Amino acid sequence: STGSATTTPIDSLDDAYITPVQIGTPAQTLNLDFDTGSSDLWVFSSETTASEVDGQTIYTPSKSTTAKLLSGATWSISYGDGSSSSGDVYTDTVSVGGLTVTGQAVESAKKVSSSFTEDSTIDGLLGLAFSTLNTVSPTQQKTFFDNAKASLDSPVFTADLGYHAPGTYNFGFIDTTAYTGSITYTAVSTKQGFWEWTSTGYAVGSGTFKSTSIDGIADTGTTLLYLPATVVSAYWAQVSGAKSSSSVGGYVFPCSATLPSFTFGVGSARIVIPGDYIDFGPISTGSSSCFGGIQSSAGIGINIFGDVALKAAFVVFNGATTPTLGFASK
Ligand SMILES: N#Cc1c(N)n[nH]c1N1CCCC1
Ligand SMILES: N#Cc1c(N)n[nH]c1N1CCCC1
Repeated sequence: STGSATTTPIDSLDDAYITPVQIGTPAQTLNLDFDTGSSDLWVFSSETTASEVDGQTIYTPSKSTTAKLLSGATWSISYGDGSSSSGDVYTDTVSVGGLTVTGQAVESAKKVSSSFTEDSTIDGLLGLAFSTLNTVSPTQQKTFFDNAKASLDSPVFTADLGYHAPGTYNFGFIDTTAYTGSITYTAVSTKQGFWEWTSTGYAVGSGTFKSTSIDGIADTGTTLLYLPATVVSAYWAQVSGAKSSSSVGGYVFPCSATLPSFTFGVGSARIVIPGDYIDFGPISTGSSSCFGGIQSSAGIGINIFGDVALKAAFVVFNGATTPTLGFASK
C-alpha cells in the first residue's frame, strides 16, 4: 500500500504545517502537525478541558463505531520548547492520504498547554520519530508509520515541505518526479529515538564550504534551523545590523536586509537554503526588526534541522531494518 497527503503551512511564515488525517468511523478529519521529532499521535477531543479548546476541530470517540478505550493507558508529553499535553488513549482506524491503519493508538487530550490552545489551526500531532519515544503508559504504543510499515510497498515516508506553499507527505514510495538530481543517503542513529544524522558541513552565501561534522535531528515539528553557536555567528556576521537579542530570544536583523543563503552538507552533496527562507518577519507587528530562521542550539542540547532546512529538500525517512535519511535538491 501507499498513501499521499498534502501538507499546508498554517500561516504566512510557515510556522508549522498541517496535514488532514481521517480518524474513526465515520471519518472525523483533523488537521495534524506531522512531527518527525516526536512519537505520539494525540488530538484535541471531546475530553479536552473546555477552556483549553479555542477553535480546534475535536475527535469525539463516542461517535466512532471503531473506537475502543485502551484500558488503563495514559500519556503525558513535555516538548523541548516547554509545551505539553496529556490524557487517555483510544485505538481507532486512522487514514492518511488513502493509507489506513487499524488499531492505531489515538491519544486523546484532557489537558493542553496554552501554546496549543492558542493555535486554532492545529488539531493535534502525528509523531513520526521512533516508537521508543512514545509516552503511553503502562504499555508503550507504536507510531502510525511503525504500524503501517509492514503493509507499505517500501518501508519509507518522504517529506516535501513547501516554502510559503503546500507540499506533500508520501508513505510507501519515493516520487521520482518530486526532486532534481539524485538522493544522497546518510546514516541515522536511533539511540535517542530521533532521525539523528551528521551533516558534513556548511557554507554561508557564496562563501567557501567548511567541512565539519554537525550531528543533529531531522525534525519536521520544529520551525527553525538550530545549529552550533559558531556556525550561527558566522551566518549572521554576513548580515549588516544583525545581532543576538536576549530580550527577543535570538538573532534578529533589519527587515531591510537581503539575507544570504545557507548551505548544509549531506555526504558529498549540498542542500542550499535560499536567504528568503531564513526570514521570519517582524518580531512584532509593524517592527523593522525581523526574526532570523537560523538560531543557536546552545541552550537546547541538540542541533535541529527543522522546517527551514527540510523545506529546501526532498527528504526520505527510510525505516528499513537499518534506518537512513536521504536528501535531494528540488
Ligand atoms: N519542542 C519541540 C518539538 C520538537 N523538537 N519537535 N516537535 C516539537 N513540537 C513542539 C510542539 C509540537 C511539536
Ligand atoms: N550583536 C550580537 C551578537 C551576539 N550577542 N552574539 N553574536 C552576535 N553576532 C554574531 C555575528 C553578528 C552579531
